[PDB]
Amino acid sequence: NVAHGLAWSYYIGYLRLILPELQARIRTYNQHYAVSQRLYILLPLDCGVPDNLSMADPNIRFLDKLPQQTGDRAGIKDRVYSNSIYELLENGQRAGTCVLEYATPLQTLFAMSQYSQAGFSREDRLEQAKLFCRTLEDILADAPESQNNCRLIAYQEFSLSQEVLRHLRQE
Amino acid sequence: NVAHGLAWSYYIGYLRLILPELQARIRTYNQHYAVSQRLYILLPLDCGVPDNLSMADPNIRFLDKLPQQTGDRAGIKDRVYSNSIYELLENGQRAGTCVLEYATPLQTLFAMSQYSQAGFSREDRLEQAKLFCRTLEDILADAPESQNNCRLIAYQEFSLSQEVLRHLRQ
Ligand SMILES: Nc1nc2c(ncn2[C@@H]2O[C@@H]3COP(=O)(O)O[C@H]4[C@@H](O)[C@H](n5cnc6c(=O)[nH]c(N)nc65)O[C@@H]4COP(=O)(O)O[C@H]3[C@H]2O)c(=O)[nH]1
Repeated sequence: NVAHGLAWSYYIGYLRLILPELQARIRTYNQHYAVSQRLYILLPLDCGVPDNLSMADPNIRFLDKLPQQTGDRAGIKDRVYSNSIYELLENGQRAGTCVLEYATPLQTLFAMSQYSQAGFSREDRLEQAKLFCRTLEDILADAPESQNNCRLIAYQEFSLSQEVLRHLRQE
Repeated sequence: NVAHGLAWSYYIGYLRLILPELQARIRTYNQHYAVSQRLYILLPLDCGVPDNLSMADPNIRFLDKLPQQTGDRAGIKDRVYSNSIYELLENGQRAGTCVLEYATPLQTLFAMSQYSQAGFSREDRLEQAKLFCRTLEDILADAPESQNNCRLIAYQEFSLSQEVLRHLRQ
């Protein structure tokens, strides 16, 4: 079972650290340059994770980078954590701005697919994706750092933008 | 068992992406500003991974940051990848300079030992450490990216400085 460890490292190595200081980073960018106060993580269950968000959906267009977050991490002095802000256009009109990004471990699960000495097969990507989404939301349920600082966007394959709009419109 | 997947994550999400551009980054630092041409990966099997190499061994001293590496990954525009270069003093005398860092997954295995939903338990974090290093060693052996662009340093506790210096000498 690979997805279990990837969900935990994703929380132990990233979410536990940037979420407590995310609200302050969004606040700092709003005063200098109306993004919502939440990190939205795309987790396609197909694990079709492209590197460019605009390449996946034309409606999803990059807006600007969040103020970097630094920190000494495992012998790396001032390791920079980067978060990208995106605006979502529907029918040529922007309807929401947010800090949007994919769940990178899913990209890793998709690539681990191809290799020979990977644990899981190439036909178990989907259940691994389903196992990652369940384990992450299980962790973020009992996680004291996730004080409604992020929301999980899980879907199966289409309009990605309006799935994103559905959640931000909720806020 | 979790140590197998995080060795694959360490290789797929980091090493396979930075090792190919490692020597070009060391050469840039060297000409514009005597750093080694390999990335040194400390692998403490105790799993006691501190955030500051400073404090684990005073002789290991942080001097400068390697030139950044950026790239678009998983929807983050130009994601920053940071590497730190250290000086290692031997009896008050600098003996080597290299890009030195810990294996972050080992720090995560230690942290997960505490959490209940994590598969392994406290007693198991040591076996996972050696298991992570083994898996990473097998992956690098068949890794086209690993043109010996990095060296793994496994050590069970003491002078970390010496353990590092032994390898750099060779
Ligand atoms: N959006 C975003 N997400 C982040 C960032 N840093 C970590 N994450 C997420 O958290 C996972 C685990 O991070 P890790 O514990 O540092 O475990 C990392 C770490 O050990 C190594 N690594 C990744 N990036 C860097 C880096 O910039 N510097 C160093 N020294 N190591 C890195 O590779 C492992 C796996 O990397 P990933 O596949 O990327 O998997 C990463 C990624 O999904 C970030 O700056 N931005």
